[PDB]
Amino acid sequence: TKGILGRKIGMTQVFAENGDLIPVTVIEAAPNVVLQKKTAENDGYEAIQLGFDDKREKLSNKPEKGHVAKAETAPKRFVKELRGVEMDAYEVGQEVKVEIFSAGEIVDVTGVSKGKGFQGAIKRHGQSRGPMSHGSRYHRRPGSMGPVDPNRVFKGKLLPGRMGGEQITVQNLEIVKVDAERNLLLIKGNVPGAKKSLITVKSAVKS
Amino acid sequence: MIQQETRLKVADNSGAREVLTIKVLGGSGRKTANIGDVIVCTVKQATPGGVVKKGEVVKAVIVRTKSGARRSDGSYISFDENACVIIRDDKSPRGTRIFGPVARELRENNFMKIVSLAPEVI
Amino acid sequence: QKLIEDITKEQLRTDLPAFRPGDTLRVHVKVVEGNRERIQIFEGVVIKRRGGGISETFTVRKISYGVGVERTFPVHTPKIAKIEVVRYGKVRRAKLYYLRELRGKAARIKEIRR
Amino acid sequence: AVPFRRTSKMKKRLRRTHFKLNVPGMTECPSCGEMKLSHRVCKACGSYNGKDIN
Amino acid sequence: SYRKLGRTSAQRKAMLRDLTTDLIINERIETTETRAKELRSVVEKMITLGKRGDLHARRQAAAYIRNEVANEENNQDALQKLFSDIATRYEERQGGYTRIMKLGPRRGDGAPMAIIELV
RNA sequence: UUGGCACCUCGAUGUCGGCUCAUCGCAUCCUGGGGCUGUAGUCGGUCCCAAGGGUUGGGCUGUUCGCCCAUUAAAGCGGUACGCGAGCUGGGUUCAGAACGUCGUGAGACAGUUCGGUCCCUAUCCGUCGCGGGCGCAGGAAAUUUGAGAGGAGCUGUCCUUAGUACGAGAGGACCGGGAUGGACGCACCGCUGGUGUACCAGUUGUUCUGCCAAGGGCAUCGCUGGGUAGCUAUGUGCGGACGGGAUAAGUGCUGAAAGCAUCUAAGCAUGAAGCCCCCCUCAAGAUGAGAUUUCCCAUUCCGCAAGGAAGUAAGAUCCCUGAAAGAUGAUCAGGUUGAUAGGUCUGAGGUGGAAGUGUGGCGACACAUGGAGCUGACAGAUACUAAUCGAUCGAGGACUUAACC
Ligand SMILES: [Mg+2]
Ligand SMILES: [Mg+2]
Ligand SMILES: [Mg+2]
Ligand SMILES: [Mg+2]
Ligand SMILES: [Mg+2]
Ligand SMILES: [Mg+2]
Ligand SMILES: [Mg+2]
Ligand SMILES: [Mg+2]
Ligand SMILES: [Mg+2]
Ligand SMILES: [Mg+2]
Ligand SMILES: [Mg+2]
Ligand SMILES: [Mg+2]
Ligand SMILES: [Mg+2]
Ligand SMILES: [Mg+2]
Ligand SMILES: [Mg+2]
Ligand SMILES: [Mg+2]
Ligand SMILES: [Mg+2]
Ligand SMILES: [Mg+2]
Ligand SMILES: [Mg+2]
Ligand SMILES: [Mg+2]
Ligand SMILES: [Zn+2]
Repeated sequence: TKGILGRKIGMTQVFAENGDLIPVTVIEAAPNVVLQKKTAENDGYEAIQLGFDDKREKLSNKPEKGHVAKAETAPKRFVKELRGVEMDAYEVGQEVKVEIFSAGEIVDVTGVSKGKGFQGAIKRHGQSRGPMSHGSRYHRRPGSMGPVDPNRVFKGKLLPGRMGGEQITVQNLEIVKVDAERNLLLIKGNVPGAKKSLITVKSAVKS
Repeated sequence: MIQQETRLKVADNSGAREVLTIKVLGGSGRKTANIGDVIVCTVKQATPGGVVKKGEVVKAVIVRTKSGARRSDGSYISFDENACVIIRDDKSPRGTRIFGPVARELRENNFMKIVSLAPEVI
Repeated sequence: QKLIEDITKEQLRTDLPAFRPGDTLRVHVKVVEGNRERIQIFEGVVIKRRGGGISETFTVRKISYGVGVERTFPVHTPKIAKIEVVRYGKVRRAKLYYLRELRGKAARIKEIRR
Repeated sequence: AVPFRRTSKMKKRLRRTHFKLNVPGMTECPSCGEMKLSHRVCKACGSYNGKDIN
Repeated sequence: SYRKLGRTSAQRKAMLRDLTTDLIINERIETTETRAKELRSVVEKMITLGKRGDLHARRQAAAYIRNEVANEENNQDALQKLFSDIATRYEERQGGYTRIMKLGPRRGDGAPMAIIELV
């Protein structure tokens, strides 16, 4: 497979030459750099680390600087791992650039959703409300709690709590256009995550 | 956004004037039906003549809706009244005339006869 | 923002005469029945011109056989041949929503050229 | 609802391990020599960030 | 966004207008922390209006500032003081006309107080 | 289910229907795989395996029941105090009022009918959903990870071809295999259509203030009406349940004796389902069995016979301060003067819709020009003008025993 890391920018439209409006997300990136090649004996598996979006030095400590020194580059900000991939197209210090995705491709997108804080049941799980009339005194509440016999509550009753803010994967999106100048990617549809956040793009696995 | 209990006014010389929606054909839930669909409906007001009598159960297609369809090229279209045309159990209409324009998502479907009988298609 | 700005503006269209809401104009749309490309002529009153950038749309409204019809487009679509302009009109709002009612009923509700 | 059983001393004392205060953030106004608190005006010296503030 | 200060919209606006005129008059007032933190972003806009200095901006400011007497022996009104004196003083400084200094907490309710003043 | 007994509860275990939320069994309603048929085909009938998922909107009655209308692939049967009232409702049910029918001489009565009729509780403990602090894991730290194990998801229609072919006098009309396109359900998101948008823009009534005109402020639900940025949103948009592998159930078998034959089996070898275990998505080393990899810091000073203890520090982190992609509070994330973290200023985006002043025309209300003007909360960029000052605290010196190599 193959994948890169990037940043979310925003959404807009483009016109296919057929003359069809298409919602488009704009994910930019910079040349990612391999940092470490996890072999099959030192580590019980096979993968590569990817760095991205270097930071100014005053924010980097000595351990991280030493870690990066093997690749001879500036200390990056995000460092992720990419597992299923051939391990001879890559050597530490190599650059990975956006041009590895032709148009009309099919890829997978992985991010982290945007938070919503403490949330009730009606919104967190999409339940129903009681009638708001006819003498009722019940609406926006999590319903009953179970039968009497167990003398307890089964593990699995859904209740209010902190909502959103976790990893999410969307599948089978199509690359629309690629710009090697601004280092951009244009994707049909829309991906999770708030603006100015990390975004992972990998080749489709369901294939 | 026609749904159960919505009232519509027919757009043909069948004899009925307005009609009431009973059920939306399709899957099991089918909360609603937009333009270019078929419903089952009962007549509420009819002209003294006409081939249809007041208080029956008939099938009809949807030709115009206030909320309107959305085409693939980003364009939209809308009307300002909900209309329908009675169906003779198959895409053939029952009346002979058609009043007011009809949408264009009918030709994409198999309603050739209607879209031919229309004064103008949009 | 500037990135979105230019990478979109590449596709912009630079032949449309300026026009404010509240003025009739003809539109030449390319409808295709799979074989040829008729050119439907649809003219009416500009009810609303909304949004900016490549997303800017507008709305035209007209009456035909008693019933009124609305129709919107994105201003930069290639589905449009050209846009004439029939008559300017003087108005005060920027959203002529009130026209949705005062159409028939002998209500001569029109505009006046500037 | 109602307390079904009284609470022992053990539980009462265990619950209160997190009910305490925090020593404030103190510093030294290097104009008078007393203990102001950070990012605030030394009400003793009446001075802050070198100069004075009437 | 912007704070609400636990008051109805109208009450909030009124309190803000009053604090503004009072600061223009005294040039150093003293109040709670968040209140001043909110107030500065209005005082600066008023000072900008004054720096522009024409009939239009003057009427705009008058539609916001109260009618108090700044220096009574001269019978100068707060608005005139603002325009003439302040505009003449902060003639060239590009924004950032105020400053905030934090005191300890109050006694009756432990609220943290602070001092706001013109630069 | 209708019953029988009277073992617990009368110093209180509150009924029937409906709402919200579900979960389990399988004697299966649909979808999956089969045997037989009085199965030509398309429909079927009956029996075997199978509980993964799915299983509706109204009319009439307080109603469960029941009948009816219209759809669907299907409109399953049961348990969980005839599930669930410290979660809701109170329609019927059984208090006090009144009336009718019948019985009683009478007060009254009826499991006859009808109208009206007070529903209390701030969550101590276990339990369920979320979020923190301490310590551990034989030195002290920063990152990236494997995955024992746990959860999620699992539905299905119509149409076109193969083909009017097989089959059938005819009527009618396929399996298998391809390809489009829906229903319901779920996840994410605000570019589009719309909603909201109480410190945005405009119009307008009454009254009262800024001495007066002109221009403005206050109050009247935000005074009312027309629009609307950012955020948050669905009815809006995008995508998903695909393709498969291994072992099986019912079934179908191959070879083959016991028993010269026969035989699916005893020894041997296969095939075989929406089930089972993987493939997909998420959590996950407090997995005390406390894992792995990469990088940084070093092995000070005092005491202490000794054992060990104490103090300054390294790498690093926190207190405090500016905040929001975060948020009930902690927490997380971006920054702290070699800096754009926030505010202001300048320039824009969008929103509203032609400011004031002056001039011209009109007797006047008003119109026109100066001029897409004026104004502008949250959005973009640049800009150190103001504020993140000075400081303080925490934080290693690496136990023994074996075997390798030395
Ligand atoms: Mg409901
Ligand atoms: Mg138990
Ligand atoms: Mg103590
Ligand atoms: Mg008010
Ligand atoms: Mg008791
Ligand atoms: Mg069974
Ligand atoms: Mg019950
Ligand atoms: Mg029982
Ligand atoms: Mg209960
Ligand atoms: Mg009585
Ligand atoms: Mg009588
Ligand atoms: Mg008698
Ligand atoms: Mg009653
Ligand atoms: Mg409660
Ligand atoms: Mg408690
Ligand atoms: Mg937007
Ligand atoms: Mg006046
Ligand atoms: Mg008053
Ligand atoms: Mg409004
Ligand atoms: Mg921001
Ligand atoms: Zn001091």
